[PDB]
Amino acid sequence: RVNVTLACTECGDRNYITTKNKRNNPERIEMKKYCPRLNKYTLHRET
Amino acid sequence: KKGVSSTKNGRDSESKRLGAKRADGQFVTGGSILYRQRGTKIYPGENVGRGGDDTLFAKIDGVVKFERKGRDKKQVSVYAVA
Amino acid sequence: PKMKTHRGAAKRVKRTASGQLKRSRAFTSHLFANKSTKQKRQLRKARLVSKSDMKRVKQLLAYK
RNA sequence: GGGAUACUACCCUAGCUGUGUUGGCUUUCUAACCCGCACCACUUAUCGUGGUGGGAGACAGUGUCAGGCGGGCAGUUUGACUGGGGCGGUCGCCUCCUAAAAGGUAACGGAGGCGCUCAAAGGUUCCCUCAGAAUGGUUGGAAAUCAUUCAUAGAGUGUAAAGGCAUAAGGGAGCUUGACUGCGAGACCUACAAGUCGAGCAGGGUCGAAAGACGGACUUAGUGAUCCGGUGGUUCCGCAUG
RNA sequence: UGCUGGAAGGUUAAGAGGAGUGGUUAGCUUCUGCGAAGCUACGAAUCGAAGCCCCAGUAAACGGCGGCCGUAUAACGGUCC
RNA sequence: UGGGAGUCAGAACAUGGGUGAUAAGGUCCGUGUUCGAAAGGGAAACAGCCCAGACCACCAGCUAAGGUCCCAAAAUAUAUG
RNA sequence: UGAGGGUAGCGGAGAAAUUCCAAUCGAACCUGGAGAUAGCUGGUUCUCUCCGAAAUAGCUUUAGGGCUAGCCUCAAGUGAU
RNA sequence: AAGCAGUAAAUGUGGAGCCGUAGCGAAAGCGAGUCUGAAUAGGGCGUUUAGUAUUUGGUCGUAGACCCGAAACCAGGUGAU
RNA sequence: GGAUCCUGAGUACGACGGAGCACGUGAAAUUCCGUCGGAAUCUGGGAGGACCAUCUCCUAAGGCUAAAUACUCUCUAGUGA
RNA sequence: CAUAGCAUAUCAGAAGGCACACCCGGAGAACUGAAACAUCUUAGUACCCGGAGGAAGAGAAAGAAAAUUCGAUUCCCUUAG
Repeated sequence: RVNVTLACTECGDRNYITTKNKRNNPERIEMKKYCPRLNKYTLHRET
Repeated sequence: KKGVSSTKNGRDSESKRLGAKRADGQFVTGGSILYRQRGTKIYPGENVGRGGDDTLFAKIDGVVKFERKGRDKKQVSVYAVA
Repeated sequence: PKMKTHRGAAKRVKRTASGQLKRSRAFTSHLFANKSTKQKRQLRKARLVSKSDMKRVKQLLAYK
């Protein structure tokens, strides 16, 4: 349970933010969403 | 003074200027509010949306019409002849 | 003698066409993780001073 | 076996030598330097002066620099509220009652919560639908579990009460990642700071047969400017140009 | 606690030791690291004085000379420290 | 829309209410009124009550609340009890 | 007890008491900074006319202070709102 | 404007400078557009004439700035008749 | 012409500490101060507000310098909404 | 012996005060404001010292510009709160 900062591959900035739970979700979560650099919903992962 | 003992039930909120904002007959905007509420005392009907806080907004511009909904319930209509 | 200016306030607002004063918002420059997106972009604007504070501060800006 | 003698810092277990010039350990010298250290004198001025001898001696002392001690000293601070002050107690948000059928509304007035949580308790699609009561029975403490009818949502609904809810917003299955970017006319509240709800717009995707529906949880609380500092990217300036 | 004393076991400067390096470049390769000998600027391996941790002592020093159940260590049994 | 201000200690009445002791010319809110900033008449005197708002004369008149044996202007007025 | 002297204010002196240091002292007196400061009190100079409040939210190291708003006033504008 | 002829005036002289006549944008820049941007859009800000010089009056500001009034702090001095 | 020669030393410069320069030993690069250190000498050296390359300028560490400016104890003569 | 010291023998160069108004130095606070206060400001003020001249000081290019440099210095206005 921390301020979670996902790093995109090549969107180039430290943008997206969410909640996690270390007990529920200790590992690195990844999923789809709009990186506006490309006009598409693309994958990003925790880093 | 001398020993004035203490208490605790001295805590409350800052109220939220709730309820209606417009009335049966008057004409409106598109982003206009008509009712700040909690829950659903009245259900939106025509050309109305229920936002996050159960806040009702008329989709469009027009007059308002509160009315019953079912046998025992309430709704809202908005009509744009104007 | 010559009137001075509020230098620190020089750095916080811009003068408009007519006479108004175009300000930066606040509640920024730090953590927004505790905030929404609508709430994040709507602060990515600039507003105008109100006439009331203007009344309070008019003598400060002689030189804009 | 316990490290481990190819090589390589290299060695306690070593011995040893003095090497261009030099510093540590320590003694002796002494001029340096000191001596409120005795004698000779300008001055018949024990000042001073110097010579004398003696001492100590490169020591300290002194300058700078750096440290730690320093109510010995100095300058300040030492919150407010309050049926006087004080002690006590409290100081920021959320929900109800007072609050007088719009909203609003005080009291050292009355009652409760908060300083989060859920990648599933989120999103979508498709199913289901209450406890409870009796009804009663291997259990039976009564009732666990199971069984039939009524049950008003009382059940249950992540977190206080409130409204609300079976359109289920309740509960299950599968999929999931819209807990997306850039905007929004407009409207609410409000002294300001602020805070709140937004059609829809392009955009692009998840799910769904599609229709469509998703800009976080049924709502309402889950901290706090600004400066400063930090990190990274940077339609940018950055000193005559680079 | 203060005051001493002490094993001084360790941590401590100002200091020594130098293994090594930006902003701009005439400099090795001319898509580019021996940092070179050059302005705006620098390091470790180690030790490091008072002292701070450790131990004895210290009440005509400061200080305490108590408490609980039997009971206004005011007597005593249990006692705690 | 702009210019220039003052106010932040309010008080009593009725009235809804809380607190207090169904105490207080108490105390906190609210809804109205008056004073504050409003003289005059009535309430014997009587900042908040009842009537009513003064531009200045006048030896003119009508009325309100109040009142009509003397002080003190108006009825020992009726008729009833 | 005298005549002469010696001690100076962050200081002196003191058989100690805030005691004395030129009729005064929890640190004298003269000057100067200095028209120190004062959200505190008091005071504040001739006339007539017209309008005419407030004693309330809110935030305050704030509460008998202050800043916006509220309710005033003046003049520009619009103009049935 | 300074400065100059003049006289302790004027008037003349004197154009270094200042305001406006286009704005948007942090800025590079662009221009009746500009910023965000992705478009121009959408929106903000614009746009779509009139101002400038002197002076009067009112306010505000800096200088003690309506007036008097402290306790006290500091510097240098006087004093032990 | 200028080859060579001359061209201001514990000076320049650096570290530490401090003042100042609108700008807080920090950039103080500029400029003063101490304690430590501590240079080149044209073929050199310095500056160019972090900074430097290139470019511009200059050539330090030796000295003297009217003018326009300031005040009035005065003096003279005069002036005074 | 030397010159110092001492001696004479010349000369007066000295102090002193002072317009400390202005100027240059040396040293060098508080009250204040910040609504408290320490950084900061009051201010390099005030006061003392010393020089003190009729003015003083500064002053001729290691400069400022990317200049084409008023060309040393000083002074006035703007740049500009």
